[PDB]
Amino acid sequence: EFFWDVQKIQEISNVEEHSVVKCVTVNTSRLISQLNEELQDEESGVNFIVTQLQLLINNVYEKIQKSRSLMINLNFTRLKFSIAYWDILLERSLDLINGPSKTGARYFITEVTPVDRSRYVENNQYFLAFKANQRLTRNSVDMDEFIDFEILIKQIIFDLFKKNGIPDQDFEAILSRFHNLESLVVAFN
Amino acid sequence: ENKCIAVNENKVIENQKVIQSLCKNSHLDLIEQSYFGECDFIINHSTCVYKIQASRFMQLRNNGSLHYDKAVNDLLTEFQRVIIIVEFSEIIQDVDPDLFWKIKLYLLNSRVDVFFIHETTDFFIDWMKYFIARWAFSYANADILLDLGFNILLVRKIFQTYSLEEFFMAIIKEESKAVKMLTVSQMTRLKKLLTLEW
Repeated sequence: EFFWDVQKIQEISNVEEHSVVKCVTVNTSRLISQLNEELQDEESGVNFIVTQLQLLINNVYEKIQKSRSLMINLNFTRLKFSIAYWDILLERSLDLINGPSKTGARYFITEVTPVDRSRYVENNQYFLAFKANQRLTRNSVDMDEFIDFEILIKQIIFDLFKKNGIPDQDFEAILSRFHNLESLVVAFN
Repeated sequence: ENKCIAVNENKVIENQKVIQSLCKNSHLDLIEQSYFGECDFIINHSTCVYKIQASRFMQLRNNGSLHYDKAVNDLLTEFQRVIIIVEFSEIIQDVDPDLFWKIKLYLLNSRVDVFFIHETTDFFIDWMKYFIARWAFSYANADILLDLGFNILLVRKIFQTYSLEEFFMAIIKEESKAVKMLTVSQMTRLKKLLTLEW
């Protein structure tokens, strides 16, 4: 029992440098109809969608195996319910799933719009500027100017001397043999 | 077995309703930290929750960046997993349907989880209960690492395994168990501390 209509899948390039984004256009008219007619009560409908989401996720990930990090966009033709409920049902489905599809890829649900998403990624000024921003953030050193390393190093030195029982007379000779905390800590360990 | 998470001091006043509901769970332990970041909560040593507003995402800052660019980027510098929760109104949903996929592509990153929620507080509470059940952990010179910008949950996990000397030894010898607790910036910060000469 499979109520999803999987249509064309396309790779949207240049979204994020360290991930491959594949967009899967899915038709939901069959599943939406079954929700209105077959499962009138709410309780049965929630399990219906969750069990169907597990079918869709496994079948979509399966088509990509035989086809970085894999980001799979489940692009639904119609979202009758709010996307807030879809983000909940997608997490519930992934929690229930055991196997390669849950671990191998990341999934997010969007609604089909006439706007070309491959153009926005390559053209929009703010999208391009932020992708360049977060490319430099992994190695950011912006916080260091607020930190006073000299005060911290002085505290680590005194604690280390206090724990090893070193008297004040030995401070000059020890600090002249070892020039930074890296050498000082390994010397007393 | 009592799990523990942190709340940012700058964000306590807003998340007071969330805190009241979360703390009715007897097992949950809640500590408050004056963390510099914009995240509302810290789940474990390298996971945070940052709640943002969809209608604000495209607000132009004076320097040309978008409203949440700097805040999100600063969270990625310090956390290995950043959870972004986007509150959206029915007004902005009906007016701009394109915004919802633009945000998911804008924030698209292997270290960023993006979930849309309605504006009501119950949605954020139920997502927090889910985050606590899945990611939260169970549980001295803590001031040296706190002054390095480390979060309280991170300094808790460190001293679960190491003393402050042993943690430096492990970092000096580049032991992956100590290394894989920090981000890149946190590692280079700890190296700068251990390499500055007197």
